[PDB]
Amino acid sequence: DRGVSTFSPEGRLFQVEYSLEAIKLGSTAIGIATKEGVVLGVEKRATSPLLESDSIEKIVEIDRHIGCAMSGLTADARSMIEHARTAAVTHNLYYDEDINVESLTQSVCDLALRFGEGASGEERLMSRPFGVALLIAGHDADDGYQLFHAEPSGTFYRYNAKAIGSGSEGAQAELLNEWHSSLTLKEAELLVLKILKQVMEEKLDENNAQLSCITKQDGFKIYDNEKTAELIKELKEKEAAES
Amino acid sequence: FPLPSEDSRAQILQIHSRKMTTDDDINWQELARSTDEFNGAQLKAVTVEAGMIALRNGQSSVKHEDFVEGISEVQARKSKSVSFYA
Amino acid sequence: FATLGIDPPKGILLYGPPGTGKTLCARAVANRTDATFIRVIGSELVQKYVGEGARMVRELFEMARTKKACIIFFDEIDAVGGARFDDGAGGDNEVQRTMLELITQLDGFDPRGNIKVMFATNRPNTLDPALLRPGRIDRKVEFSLPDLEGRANIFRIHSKSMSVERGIRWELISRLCPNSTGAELRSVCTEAGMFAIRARRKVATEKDFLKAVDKVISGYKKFSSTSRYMQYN
Amino acid sequence: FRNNYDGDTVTFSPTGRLFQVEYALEAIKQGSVTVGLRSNTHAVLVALKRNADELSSYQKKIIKCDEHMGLSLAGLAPDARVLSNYLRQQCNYSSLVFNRKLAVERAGHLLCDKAQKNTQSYGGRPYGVGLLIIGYDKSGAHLLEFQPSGNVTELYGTAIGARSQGAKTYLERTLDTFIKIDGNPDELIKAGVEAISQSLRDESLTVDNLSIAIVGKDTPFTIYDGEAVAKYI
Amino acid sequence: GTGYDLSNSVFSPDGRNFQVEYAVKAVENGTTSIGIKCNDGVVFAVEKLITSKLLVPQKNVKIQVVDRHIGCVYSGLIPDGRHLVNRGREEAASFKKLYKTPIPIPAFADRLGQYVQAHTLYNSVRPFGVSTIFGGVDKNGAHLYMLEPSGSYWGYKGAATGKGRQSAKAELEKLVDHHPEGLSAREAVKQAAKIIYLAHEDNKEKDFELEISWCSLSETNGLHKFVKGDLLQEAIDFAQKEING
Amino acid sequence: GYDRALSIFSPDGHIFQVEYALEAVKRGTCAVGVKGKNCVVLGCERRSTLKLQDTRITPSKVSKIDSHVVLSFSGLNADSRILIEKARVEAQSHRLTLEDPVTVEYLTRYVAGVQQRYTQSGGVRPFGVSTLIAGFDPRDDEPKLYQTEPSGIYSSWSAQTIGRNSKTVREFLEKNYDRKEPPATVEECVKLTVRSLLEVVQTGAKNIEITVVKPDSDIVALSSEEINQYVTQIEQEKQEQQ
Amino acid sequence: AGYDRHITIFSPEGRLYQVEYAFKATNQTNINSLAVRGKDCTVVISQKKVPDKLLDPTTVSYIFCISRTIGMVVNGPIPDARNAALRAKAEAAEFRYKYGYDMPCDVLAKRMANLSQIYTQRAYMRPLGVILTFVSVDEELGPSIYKTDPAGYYVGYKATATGPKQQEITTNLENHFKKSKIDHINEESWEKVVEFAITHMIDALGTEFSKNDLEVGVATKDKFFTLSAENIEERLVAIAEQD
Amino acid sequence: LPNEAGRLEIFKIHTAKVKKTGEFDFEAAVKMSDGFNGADIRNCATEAGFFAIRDDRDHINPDDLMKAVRKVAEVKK
Repeated sequence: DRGVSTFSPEGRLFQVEYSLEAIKLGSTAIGIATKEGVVLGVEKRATSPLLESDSIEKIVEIDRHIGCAMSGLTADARSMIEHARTAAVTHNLYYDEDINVESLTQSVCDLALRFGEGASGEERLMSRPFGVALLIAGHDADDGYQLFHAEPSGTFYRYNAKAIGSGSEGAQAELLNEWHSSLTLKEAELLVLKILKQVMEEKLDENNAQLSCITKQDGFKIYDNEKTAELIKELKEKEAAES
Repeated sequence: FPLPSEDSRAQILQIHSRKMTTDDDINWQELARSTDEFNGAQLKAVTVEAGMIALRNGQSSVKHEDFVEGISEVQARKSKSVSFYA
Repeated sequence: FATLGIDPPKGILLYGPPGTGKTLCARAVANRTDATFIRVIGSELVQKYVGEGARMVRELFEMARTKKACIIFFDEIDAVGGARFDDGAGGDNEVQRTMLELITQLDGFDPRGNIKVMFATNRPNTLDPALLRPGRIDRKVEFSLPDLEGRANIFRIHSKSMSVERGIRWELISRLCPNSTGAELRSVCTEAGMFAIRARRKVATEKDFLKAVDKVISGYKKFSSTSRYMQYN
Repeated sequence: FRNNYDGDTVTFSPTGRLFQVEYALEAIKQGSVTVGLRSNTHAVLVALKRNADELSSYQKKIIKCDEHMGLSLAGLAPDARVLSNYLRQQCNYSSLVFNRKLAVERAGHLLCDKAQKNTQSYGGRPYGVGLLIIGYDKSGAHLLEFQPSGNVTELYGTAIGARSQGAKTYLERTLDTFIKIDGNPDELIKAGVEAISQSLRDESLTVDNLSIAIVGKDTPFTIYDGEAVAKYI
Repeated sequence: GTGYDLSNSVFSPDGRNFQVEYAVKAVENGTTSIGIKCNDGVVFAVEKLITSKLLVPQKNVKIQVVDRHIGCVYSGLIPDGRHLVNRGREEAASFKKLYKTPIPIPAFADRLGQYVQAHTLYNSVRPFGVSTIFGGVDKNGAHLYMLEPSGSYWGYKGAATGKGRQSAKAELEKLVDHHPEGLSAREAVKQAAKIIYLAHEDNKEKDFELEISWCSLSETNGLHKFVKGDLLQEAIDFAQKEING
Repeated sequence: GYDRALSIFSPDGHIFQVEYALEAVKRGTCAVGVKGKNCVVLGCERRSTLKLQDTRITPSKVSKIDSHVVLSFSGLNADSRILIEKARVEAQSHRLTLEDPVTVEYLTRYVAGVQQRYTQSGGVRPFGVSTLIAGFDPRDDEPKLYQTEPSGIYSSWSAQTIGRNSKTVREFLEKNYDRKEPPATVEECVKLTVRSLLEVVQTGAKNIEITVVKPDSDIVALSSEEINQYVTQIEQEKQEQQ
Repeated sequence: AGYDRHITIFSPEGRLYQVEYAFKATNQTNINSLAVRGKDCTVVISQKKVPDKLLDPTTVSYIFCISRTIGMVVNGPIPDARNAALRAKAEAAEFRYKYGYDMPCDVLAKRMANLSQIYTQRAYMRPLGVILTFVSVDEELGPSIYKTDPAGYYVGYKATATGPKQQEITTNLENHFKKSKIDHINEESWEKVVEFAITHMIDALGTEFSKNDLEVGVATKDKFFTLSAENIEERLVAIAEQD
Repeated sequence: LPNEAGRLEIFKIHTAKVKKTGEFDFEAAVKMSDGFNGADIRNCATEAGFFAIRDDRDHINPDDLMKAVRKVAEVKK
């Protein structure tokens, strides 16, 4: 085509504005940070009936007291393993404590978005800014639970309840009235699975999705297939008792 | 034809506004500062599309905001988009 | 128009992929106008003799002021306009003079009531940057890939005359289909109609639509589509 | 064929400018609307920043430098998390090495040629980020309006953003009154509140989305948020 | 396309590529800034167009004086004009490092022309689109050299730019017949405001502001001064004394 | 050297580099594999018809990382061997540091980690290499199968295969072959593998090669005589009409 | 594709389009000159145009002093003229640093031509189409003139000129060199040799000039100088007394 | 584009047409000519005479004539 330095008629890059199309091609995930814990989850779906969901990780862990997720291509998800996970350990290497979620996100965004045509000192060799939507959540030692997100455009915003993926248009619309300040951990476990039911194209299964949580004491803990199936049975019993 | 300046674009808009009915709330030096490198061909489309914004609102005459809405009309690619602003 | 002092738009530009529901909308609105419809293209417009593509068409422009209630859609402007650097390799001068002849009818005088101007092309700015200047185009038609829920009526329009099994869910069908156009959605139902030919389905089911998106868009479509061919120019 | 005079950084337009700067000038209106001025002894920066959702909050463009200086950038900030942080490093670099107050001249002089190196040296895009920087020294407060074209100047006050020209022109008559009144920073901040009401013709004044910065002689630099702006709403 | 607009590394039939020709229109669209070369020294002139009352006079100065002994002024684009200032003042500091002497005007001119000619050789390097006017006082005498955006520079007893470049120099030749060597340069300061006033007829839009930064062979003897106080309003009133209306 | 990037991000997500990197496997030979209890079997074929060479003198898909880990795939030839030598040095890098053999999980990440810099960073173009990675873990007899995409996407599989018309061949193992009930005897994995190899290459069994990965550093390569033993059993009950 | 208007590739005519435009117009400056060789000295004369009253005649020169014994003749664009001049002066000092003798004509003319020939290899960097003529007086061989062409052509020249009238003066000099059968001018008294070269210059022009309208210089034995305003005017007046 | 000797006979006819003051120097204007021809010589007093129309006088100063000489060199090509 032409030089990457070409902007939009509004003065923005093309790869930044077009980075939202690669997110819809990924998996739909909705994070929620309640008063008790922070609800994390994704959607594995299926690429085949012989697909194994045990060895695939769509939800990673940067540090014990925090968590992370991904929606998009899995290539950029490992770029923060050498950056976000390194910066979290670098903080413990210097200040030896839990990094603030508010400061960590902006610190990651410095290591997250770097690109361009070329530069001697900094590495601009990266072409596409992001191919994945990364979620950033955890607990702050001062404020509290904070749910942030790494956007494919590179910016960052404070999200009380965040929805990403292809179904983020219809899920976030109803999410306004669903999220409340009184929403607890147990009440938010059946709420996410109920929203993902209208999202997921197939029957809810332990291998078609993965959920986890962020605890201020035990830390990031994944939900095992035996435990995930329990939340599935609780959803079928809850939906039948609504009417 | 040189690039019309602030006071230059004002005198051009005064020609097409003779048949226009306004509320006398318009400042000529105010609208020209928001415009940059807009010739009389592009300045004429501002006064024409100004009343079209008030067409859906049922206004009897254009106002100072309707002339700003003329810039909101899509000519130079002034329309909206997604991401950074919403 | 006389009280406010504003005039309706005359010239208008159509840019986008080749008839994905852009051009379909252009011919649909013209039917509700209930006026004279005349189609003139730009490809045959070249010919040879000087004036065959300008003076002969000027007679149509002169008759437009005589006979009222006439609507003409200018077609194939890529064979008329376009930007030049060395000022042509020869033979395209009359092609460029026809572009300038269209300006003459809009130059001195012309009523906008009974005369309308509409172009068609695949990219907006490929014309002469002096041609695209306003006053022969009052408004531009921005045609791109719309949102998801907006196109939900397209699935309804094709299913109004189509027999579908009761209880089908269109929410999960639209999730398989990314951003697309109106004609690309009919191709999903077109192959879905072929699913009832070979496999011999009574009506259109949900499995036929869920598979067609992966069969058409993912499976059949593959390459050969317009993606990066429109930026500005 | 606008790809020649636009997509290329080193090319020159027939008017003598770069079309990449024209798109950067439009990015100011596409971003948040900010209002700032200089009263000398006191200085007020009122920046309204919209969010993407009712349950979402904006991100802070204003970056704290030192007690006697501050900066508020408008439009967008693609590279500002680097440049302004690198500039913030130069804020303390001048204090810890040269022991400088970092006035508005050299602070905008290095950034003037810095964005030009992207056009001069191939292999990089222009920054195209508007910067409004204010600082205090023995000569008083000074305002720096930094355009993507490398504008180095000093204004009593300016407002850039979407439909922010109303607050820019309307305050020129009372501009001499605002600068001559010192010692009452509350009324100086309220002067910028009226500029926000003139800049919003659609929605009303927000609470959490409003950001107000202040700097002065005895009063250091700080950002008002939450209950701090409750008296200014 | 033609290749001259996109690439400056090719050869034009007229010797000047179309890309270099675009730099001339950028300079003529700026603010008119003239120069004075006489027997008593070298006097510059600069004007700042006021777009609105928000602008503060006596702040922005386009005249960049290297040390006290060499003045310089540019036009057109601000960044391209100030890019040479950092390089011109760096070579002057490197000159006093090696030779421990002040740099003469002719030695200062070759450093400017080398940067323009080198940027036109590389296709990846964007050339300078601004014109440079520089002068001062050296161990020899008064010298004034203007660097064109193409890189060509030679001896000039007068300088002009912006609107009416060759029209503003017409008043300079009228002083040649009156004063063969220029004689007193103090009256030329008042003549500078009149030459700039000649361009104010067609270019009048809003209020104007004039600034003068000069250097002398006699009074300063290599030092640097500035026009302020009574000398500031005396030259302005002289330009309006001829034509009051 | 080259300061720019050899790849361009797509407006809709359709990337020229991702396009023809997958079809490089579609142009090349198929790589068939299936997991098991105590072992894993990896089959393959050859595009060349006339064979003047021997299987031992010319290696094709045969490569080794750990002692008990045999890694066989077809995405390409030259660009494929580059990632193998880097993996062997990386496999030694764990012996120079961790002193223990690396699990198959990271061996897939390292191959995709080099492909990560190709799709992200510029100055170098990505490959069309898609690796099917197998082998065991230290003191573990359970095999693993990971399908590595040139874009850096990997997932766990069982009967998955890549190559010419491999999506249709895999559908034969989606029903008769049960992932929940894997076979026990080593030869049982070969019976289902040979039947899947006749749907692409058909005749010309000289091109058919079978590599069985066994623990305790053992590799068994079946010959053409043992393959024909299962070919006769295919036409026994299939041709009979019940 | 195939056009040299940006990149440089071999044309189907066997001649580069860049080499064409370099050779086509060197006269865009619209100036003429001449170079001749005496017995023990060298005389060069260049036309000079001053289209302003504010121009300093001492500043404008097409003849720059390289070494003590070496002059130079340059015709072409002014900014690109000093590019080869500043390099040749820097390379002239390199001869003494490496050797400590005076720059001979066979070196300086070869170094600038080889540097210009490298530009044929480099497609990114622009060559120079400026006429380069290095004139001096050698101690052993006497006067020598080597004209460096932008394509790398340099050879011995008994006489040379510039502009479209170069071939007109060549015709008059060829008849005088054919009968005498000598390449240089065997006549002594270079003061009268300057007037001898002006006579051939007037035949091409047909008009007179002033002291500052003609750039004239004389390369003598172990010395090279530039005629001042009084030295030039003395010869233009004295030539009228003879013929 | 010859020297003064070529354009000298043109300047005589060019002078006899314009009625102005008896003090003029056209020798300096010869050097000022760049890319000018017999038609461009007529442009000199043509544009210079336009400045004296509103001045209610037909006299053309030598410096006012040279101002139009430079003006033709800007519009060349």
